Amino acid sequence: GSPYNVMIVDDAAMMRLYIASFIKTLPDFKVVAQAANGQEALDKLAAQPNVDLILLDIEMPVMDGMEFLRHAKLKTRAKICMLSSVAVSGSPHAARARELGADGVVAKPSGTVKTGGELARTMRTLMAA
Amino acid sequence: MDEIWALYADDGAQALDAMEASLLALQAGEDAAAHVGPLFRAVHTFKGNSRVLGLSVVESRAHLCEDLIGLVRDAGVPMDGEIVEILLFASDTLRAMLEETAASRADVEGTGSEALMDQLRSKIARCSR
Ligand code: NA
Repeated sequence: GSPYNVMIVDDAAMMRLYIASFIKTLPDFKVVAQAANGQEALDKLAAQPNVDLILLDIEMPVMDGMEFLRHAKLKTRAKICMLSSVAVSGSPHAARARELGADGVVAKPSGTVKTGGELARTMRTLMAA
Repeated sequence: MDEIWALYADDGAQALDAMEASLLALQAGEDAAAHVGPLFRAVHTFKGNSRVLGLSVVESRAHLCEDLIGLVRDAGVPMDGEIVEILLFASDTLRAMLEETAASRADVEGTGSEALMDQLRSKIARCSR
């Protein structure tokens, strides 16, 4: 309800920290788990059933039987938003997200060239849907 | 911000260690089949890390390395001795950029690495004519 509980799953420690730091600044979301791989994500998720939203790297290899994504989709009611390393427009990522059963996709934020404005907007849209 | 700069330096050193290990293994006569994946992942990680912090000059050097390695992985270009050589030079150049930027908490001046960029662009053009 409020705040919404977020799990961040990305093999890049820098991206996990960057996204976590950003979520600290949103009053409506907090981070409750972070994971670098599918099994760790399963371990943290299965133990933390209050997760409302999972942010998942679309570049992270799926487990061989897709146990993490399957568990998230079929054994929880968490929303799943894929994170893409490139612009979503012109990529196959929006279609790949739907295929995997994800509820949305958004580009990973960066300190490059505001900062997480699009990310925050997407997270909020997903939870209000 | 102390924590993210510490992580940039630590994660960056691990990625460059992996980049150098794969290249030195290739130079010693090990097969590309075992090393092109690890090499790509190391460079890709280093690139993404620099992007998180908005270090566009650092990012651009890693990006061109990734393009060259991608030609081997995807476009059937052999991992020849020249590629290995240029990427070893790149790894040393990236290591110096990492040590400097981590300490300045800012992007590098591109001047020192313009030669590397020319070499990468030349090899990319020649082996993908
Ligand atoms: Na081979």
